[PDB]
Amino acid sequence: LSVFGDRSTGETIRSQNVMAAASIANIVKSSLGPVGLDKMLVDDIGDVTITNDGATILKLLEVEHPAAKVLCELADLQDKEVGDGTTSVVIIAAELLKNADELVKQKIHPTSVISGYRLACKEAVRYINENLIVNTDELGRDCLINAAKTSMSSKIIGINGDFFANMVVDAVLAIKYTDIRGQPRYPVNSVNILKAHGRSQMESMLISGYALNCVVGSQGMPKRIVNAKIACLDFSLQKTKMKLGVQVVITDPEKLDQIRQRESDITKERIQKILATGANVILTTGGIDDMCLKYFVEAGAMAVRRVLKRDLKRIAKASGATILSTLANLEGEETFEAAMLGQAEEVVQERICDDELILIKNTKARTSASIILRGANDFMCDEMERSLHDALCVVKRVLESKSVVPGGGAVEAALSIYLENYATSMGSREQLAIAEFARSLLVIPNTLAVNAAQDSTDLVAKLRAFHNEAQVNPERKNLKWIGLDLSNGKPRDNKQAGVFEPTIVKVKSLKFATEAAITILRIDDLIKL
Amino acid sequence: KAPGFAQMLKEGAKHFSGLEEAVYRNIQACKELAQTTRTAYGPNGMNKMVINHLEKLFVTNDAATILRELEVQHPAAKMIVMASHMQEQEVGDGTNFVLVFAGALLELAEELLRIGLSVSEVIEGYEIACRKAHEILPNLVCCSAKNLRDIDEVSSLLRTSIMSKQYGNEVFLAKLIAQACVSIFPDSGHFNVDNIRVCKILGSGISSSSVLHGMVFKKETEGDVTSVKDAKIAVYSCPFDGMITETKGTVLIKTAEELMNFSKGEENLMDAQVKAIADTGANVVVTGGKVADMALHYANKYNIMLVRLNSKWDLRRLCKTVGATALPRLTPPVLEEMGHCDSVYLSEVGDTQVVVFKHEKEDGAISTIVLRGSTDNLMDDIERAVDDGVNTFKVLTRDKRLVPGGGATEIELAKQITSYGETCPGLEQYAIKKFAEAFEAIPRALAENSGVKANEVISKLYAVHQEGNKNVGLDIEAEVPAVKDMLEAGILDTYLGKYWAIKLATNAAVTVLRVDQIIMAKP
Amino acid sequence: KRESGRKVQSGNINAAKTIADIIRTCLGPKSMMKMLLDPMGGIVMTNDGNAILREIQVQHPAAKSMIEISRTQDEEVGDGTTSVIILAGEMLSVAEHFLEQQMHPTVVISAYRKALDDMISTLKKISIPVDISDSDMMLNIINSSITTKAISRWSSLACNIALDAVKMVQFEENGRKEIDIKKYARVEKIPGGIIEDSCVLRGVMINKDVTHPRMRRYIKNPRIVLLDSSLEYKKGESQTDIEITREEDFTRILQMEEEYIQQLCEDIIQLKPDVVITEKGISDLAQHYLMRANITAIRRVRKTDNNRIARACGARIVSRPEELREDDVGTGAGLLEIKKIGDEYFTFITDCKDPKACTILLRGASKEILSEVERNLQDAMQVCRNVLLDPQLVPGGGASEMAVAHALTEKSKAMTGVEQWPYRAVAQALEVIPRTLIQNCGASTIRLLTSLRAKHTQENCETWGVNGETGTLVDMKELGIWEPLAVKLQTYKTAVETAVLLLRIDDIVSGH
Repeated sequence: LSVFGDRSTGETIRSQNVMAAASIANIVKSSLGPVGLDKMLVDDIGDVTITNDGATILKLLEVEHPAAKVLCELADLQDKEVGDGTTSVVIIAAELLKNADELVKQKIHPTSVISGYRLACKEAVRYINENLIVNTDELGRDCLINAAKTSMSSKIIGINGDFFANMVVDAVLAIKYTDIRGQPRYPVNSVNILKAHGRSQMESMLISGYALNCVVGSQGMPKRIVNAKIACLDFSLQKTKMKLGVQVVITDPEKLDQIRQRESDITKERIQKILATGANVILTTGGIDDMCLKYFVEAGAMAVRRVLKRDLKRIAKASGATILSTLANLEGEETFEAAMLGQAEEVVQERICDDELILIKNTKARTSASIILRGANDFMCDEMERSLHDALCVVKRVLESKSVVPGGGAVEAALSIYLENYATSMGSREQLAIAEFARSLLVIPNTLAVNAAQDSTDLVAKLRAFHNEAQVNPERKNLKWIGLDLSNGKPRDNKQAGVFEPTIVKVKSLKFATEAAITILRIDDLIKL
Repeated sequence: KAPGFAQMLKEGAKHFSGLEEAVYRNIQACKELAQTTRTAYGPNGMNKMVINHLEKLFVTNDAATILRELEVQHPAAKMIVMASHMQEQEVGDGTNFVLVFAGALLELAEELLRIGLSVSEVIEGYEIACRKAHEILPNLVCCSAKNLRDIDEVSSLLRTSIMSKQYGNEVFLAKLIAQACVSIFPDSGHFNVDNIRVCKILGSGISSSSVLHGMVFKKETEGDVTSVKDAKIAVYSCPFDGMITETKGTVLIKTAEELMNFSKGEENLMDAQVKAIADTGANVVVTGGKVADMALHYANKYNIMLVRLNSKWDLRRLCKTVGATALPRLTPPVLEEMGHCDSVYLSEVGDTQVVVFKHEKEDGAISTIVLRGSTDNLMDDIERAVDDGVNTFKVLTRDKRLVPGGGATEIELAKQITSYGETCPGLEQYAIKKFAEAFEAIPRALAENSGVKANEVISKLYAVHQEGNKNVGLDIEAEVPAVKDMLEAGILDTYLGKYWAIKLATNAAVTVLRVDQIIMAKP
Repeated sequence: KRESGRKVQSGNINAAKTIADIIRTCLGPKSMMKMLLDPMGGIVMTNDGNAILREIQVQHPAAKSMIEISRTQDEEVGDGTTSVIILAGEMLSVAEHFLEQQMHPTVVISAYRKALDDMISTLKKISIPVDISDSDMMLNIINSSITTKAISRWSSLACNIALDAVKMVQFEENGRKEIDIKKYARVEKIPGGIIEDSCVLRGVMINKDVTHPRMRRYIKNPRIVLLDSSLEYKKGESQTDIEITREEDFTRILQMEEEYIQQLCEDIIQLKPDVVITEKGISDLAQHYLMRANITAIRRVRKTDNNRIARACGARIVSRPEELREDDVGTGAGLLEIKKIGDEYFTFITDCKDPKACTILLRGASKEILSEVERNLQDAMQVCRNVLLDPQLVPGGGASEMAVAHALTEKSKAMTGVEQWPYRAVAQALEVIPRTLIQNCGASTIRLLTSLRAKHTQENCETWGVNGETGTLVDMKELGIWEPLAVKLQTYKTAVETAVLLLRIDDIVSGH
């Protein structure tokens, strides 16, 4: 046939798409898990982006091949839907194609393979749902401490993980709020982590409220407030100006005198209007005039100047104060009574090393707290802030999700035995496909073992043995839900170790990976133009 | 066109320049010799599909058979092979110790020469460490043979030598060879492997073997005589067939009756020939080739025991024990060159009749192990285990000193030598430390052949030795890379086997290091 | 196209090792030279490790990482950069345990990161404090750079310049004791004079030229003014140019141009100043008022350059000139001088105060000798920065390397596991530093390096290093080769962190 392009058919087209998807998987295979190896990304210009995150690699990975682009489009579906598990998807889909391509050489049609993989994903989601654990073990049990402890042990904080783990679990539960029909989620903006030179790391205290790195200035004001009213004004009480880009042109010398005298005078109404509202715990963003600070001394208000915008943003969300940018309501001037006033119970400025941090207590509805990392030097306080911030999201992801599942290859190892037994029940040119779907899942624990510098053949075999014994009989002597510990190089029960993942990840990753291999297996020809 | 080859003026031989490291090349020839036998080391040694010079297929793991069939042409490798041949003298084991250890000394020497250390200083360190090893090896002697001539004792210590030649069947072979060795140890100061012979017979399996006294021969007695106590044994190499006259002896026959007359004259002559055997007071006769039909009945006429030995080595085996030498003529009545024996009889063992030369009148210090196997290649490989097993106890007739095996001594001897090099100042410490790391190659060989990460074995073997737990070796197991005590398991090596192996291996390595250029010649 | 598998790590090792083999002999006072064939057939015979790699073309990305990490070292520390690449190349050159033993990089990286914490601890043990109050000790310390240079004739001059200069910038009251040589110690050259005339100006020197003669030539009490806005007619929000064709409209747009520039200048001169310093430019009409006021015209002064002025004379920054209050006056300033010193104007606003900043005056006889004095003084300022930030020195001449290596080798005896082998290999990699110092002098490397390790075993490890000039062994207490601690710790971390980086690479991938 004569055409204005090129065509290529046969079984080799399946193999070419198989080796392509297999190549893309090997680019993100060794970088699987938390001990994944970094990889270079040589751009067209010459920059080199070094990273180990599989999602960041696939976003920047540029392989001009159709089958590879299907997995790149597949990555966006998993990132938007869930935001995790993209690396396991490309690896699972690559092994299903390499195994299916072998079946096609045994005269197994792809339609029979596509049918087997669809039924295997259905039964796998059933076995997963039947072997979950709901979001529980919060208080009175230990479905957390071991989770956060294992996450922070990488840094120097791991000397005493129990002491710091309790500060995470107690605060992670403190930031709970339903807010939609019994949803409860947890905020990404989390407990503020300050620090101090408290002579040792053990001196770090857990506070039941927000901590701010500011001071009232003049000592005439009180440091122990109980008034519930909390003011929040972004308009500065100092010398106001038109704009940094607009200088008020002034010519006459006498006009400059009354501008100085009036501006000093107008604040006497602004300060009387602010003091009349009764707010004692006052916070100002754009600074406060020196004479205005003296007015809070006689009134006894706990005013603070030059408060950070973002730290103040969380205080308005805490006490519920309406953030006001200007006093003038387009014709006059007012403080907007009962608008910028919050609701609290007590505010006391405690004594902390080198910076007197103010503590707010029992706001209206904040769902936040503060921790002061009292340590030896900045190197430890800067490292513990990163460890706690990582471990904070480890427990947050578990309690936010409604159901979880044992990770570390426990799902892939359990399904390897169930689906292999389910294959013997169906038959009809689908027993081999469901069996290869079972064997393909073992790449995840086999890949995680290689990255952990251990014998993958032995650990993968040890997982399937503890999981197979669970199927033979339900006796308690047979271990159950055994995962894979990467550090010690030995299987471990993830329920005690706290290695949990969301259920939607293992469910969507098996579904999306199955749909991808189906999309490529149906390709038996290529037409170029 | 210049510049041509540098330092090439002797018959155009391949002279490696200063950049090409002529010394590094002779070492590579010795490293390749180790890899050919590094895998066959230990009980889990890998077999070698050896193709004999007669285009015969043999699967074996014995080192001496590998090198004997592998034509080693490199002279630098011949020196280490000559040490293996010298290892066979004064001991019948530790051959691969010479190949693996010497290969590690030379392989590790390259790391020193590459730094810049002189070859003459490397030799002084190995000679110092070899002298130091001989002082530490007596301190590692754990047990010693009681010399009670107990089969329970001899078989227990013999298990270590039998393994790594024929693994799995170390129980039967240890009992049989113990029964053969114990029966000669009463002959104080005369034990030798030449007495304990081996006779392979096609049979069911190795379990069907046993031990019998005297020089046993698999070929049953062809004659009809069951037993005969005659001392005079007449051995002839020429077979019983149609005679030929050494002179002219022209035989002309025309008619058919003359054919029958000459045929009768030959039978009457052969009847006189066998008559002469009995006339010389000898009721026993041996034959190399075929045996005639009429001469067979003549052997039964005078009750002369007919014997058939087709193998040449079987004939020479008798020539040096009884004295009966083979003559070129067919039945010459030469009574002077006949043999002497106390008893000759037939015996059926394992459903097979075998000729026996037992010493009933005499004290007797000779035995034979009758092996049974369904394959000739299998019995030959089991025969090699008998030599390495019997020779292990020929050494125990000397000073009885056993040391732990399984790489246990190699780590302790390395640990003791490494400490001597750390405290010894100067340049000799570099070669002394590498002499200790050469010992680590032997546990690394056992671990690699068992499917275990070798670095994990060395890490564990050094930890238990750091705590003072000597006599700890590699636990041979596929799914267990841990270690165990060699004393409790009963694994023990010979002292003289390690002494002469460390000595000959160092001399072979030093002899190769002393050489720096191979040059051709002509007479 | 791309690389994958064991070929990557072994390839990154050969690239990093190859870059280190270039500058192996560029270490020490007896450093060897290198010949760089230019594309035009020219040659440069430099012996600087930074300059060599800067001019060499590299294809492997691993080499670009080694070179780019060395440039980051030069910005922080102008010394010891050659030791980073050599150690990083030697730590990576041990490929026996990496691939031939089939160990995973995580096993190696865990050992390299364990040794780094031990190397850091050992260096602090063999350290020694310094009495920074006594400048005599800092002279012997700073002589490590002045040695083998043309400025040896005025060696003490370079120390007093760099020593006192960094002490002014050092604001210890903030706790961390930060120093900024780039900003608060701006250096400017002055033609004329000789090397002896080089000194430090206790102020801020602006290289602005004199546009008109009607300017203050000499003042005893300057009065400096500061403002960011430009002295020109107020334009619109956009950059639209004013196009006019009617003559009657010219006088209107012209009068607006003159009055606004006139009124703004009238407020600047109300305080009776001596010099108007503006961040932006100053037009011609605006300068007509400055020359009429008999004050100096200055422009194009950056933010930090103006911040130092307000600390020196006591001026105050203002957005526009109209809001100039009486506070913006440089009372207490030493003097204002715009003298043409060496065919070039220089603005001196020196005073008797130390406003956390200074300016170095590089006098000289020619531009060739000025540049020689310039680059030689910057390193002396950095050595003063490294000592004043952490007054602890460690024994040089390869002593700190051999001293640390003995600690790991003795500590590895209690290291049960497979990590002991690479842990000891890092110790043997530190020996390369005296290996190159001995190779350059010509003495036998094996004979001295062997005896050198024996001295650290028996005698104290704080001494008994190597003499690069003579080649024999010598105590660092007898020879002032003492180097700072912050340079060695950062040199040790950057070598391990760099080697850990390239070992973590297993796939060189292309894509954007």
